[PDB]
Amino acid sequence: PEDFQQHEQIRRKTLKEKAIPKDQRATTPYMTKYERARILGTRALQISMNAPVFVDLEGETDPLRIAMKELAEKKIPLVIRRYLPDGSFEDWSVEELIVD
Amino acid sequence: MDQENERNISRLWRAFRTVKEMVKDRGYFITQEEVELPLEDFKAKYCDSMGRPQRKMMSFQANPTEESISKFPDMGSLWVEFCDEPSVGVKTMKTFVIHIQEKNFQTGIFVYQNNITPSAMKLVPSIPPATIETFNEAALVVNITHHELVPKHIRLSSDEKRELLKRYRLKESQLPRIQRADPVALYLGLKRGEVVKIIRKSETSGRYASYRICM
Amino acid sequence: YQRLRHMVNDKFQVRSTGPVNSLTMQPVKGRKRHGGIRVGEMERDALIGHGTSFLLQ
Repeated sequence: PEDFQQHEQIRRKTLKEKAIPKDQRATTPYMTKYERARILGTRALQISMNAPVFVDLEGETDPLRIAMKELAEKKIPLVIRRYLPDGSFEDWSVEELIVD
Repeated sequence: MDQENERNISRLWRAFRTVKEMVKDRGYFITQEEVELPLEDFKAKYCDSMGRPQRKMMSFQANPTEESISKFPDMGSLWVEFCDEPSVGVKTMKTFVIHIQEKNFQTGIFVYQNNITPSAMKLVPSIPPATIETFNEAALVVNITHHELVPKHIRLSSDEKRELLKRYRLKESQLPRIQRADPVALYLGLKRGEVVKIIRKSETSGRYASYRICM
Repeated sequence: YQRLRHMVNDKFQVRSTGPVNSLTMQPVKGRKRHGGIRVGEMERDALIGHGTSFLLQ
């Protein structure tokens, strides 16, 4: 009980130390080809597990095409945790990232 | 009439050129006039009437430039020594080691002729914080940093290194390496930990800045 | 014209979920045995190449 509180404090301290604040973030404002691929795949996976959809799927049966529609209207509720070689990260939302 | 002497006068002058270029490249006050000294001016100032060069006369003192102290404040005076004896002994080397310590010199370049005694070579890292660097005059005939394939290597300050390790979130060793005994590393007189900035011409991007850590 | 004796589609196979070896628990070798198609080191390299980590997975 006492040894866990210290372990949790260290875990959350290291997390905060690695997190790059919204202002200090310096990566590409563009969503990488890889980011788009995973977002569309993961959101499709969520859609197939009866997750609340934020778009009107006009006769759409493919979850990926639904995930594609949600991306077009920037309604995908996901965040990209961009890691750097030291372990530090930049949290970028799907909404704010520029898509070609 | 000159059998082989004429060739040796030019080879020694060319080695003296490279040493002056090296001393200037490190950040010591050496004028462009002294570097661009012709063979005829060398013969009149450093060679006798008989036509023989006196290497003990070639030795000189170098002080850091105003620009070098504002980047490296712990950079001290430098002493260059051209040994007139073809084979450097344990007794001749001992006199040079004491010469640095007494005059409060921070760095000492020793240009030897043919070879150095294995016993004398042990006296080189025997007097810290003062550093001793040995160079063969035959290897100094041509400057390696003047070669088209050797880019501009610039030694970075403890602050410049600190900044580079921050921008890329790097650890000293996590960087590309340059050996402590690498020809250019020996030229600039690199110590372990010192980061060198390499401006290399690419046939894709043109001028490109890369870096290497001396270990 | 001459008709060559070979029937080129002799190695024609399809596997969804067939038998596996006890040690590796991986699809067993053998077209007629409902065996698996090997994804070798070069195909592994190609899937790393596209940066397509879920296809490799």
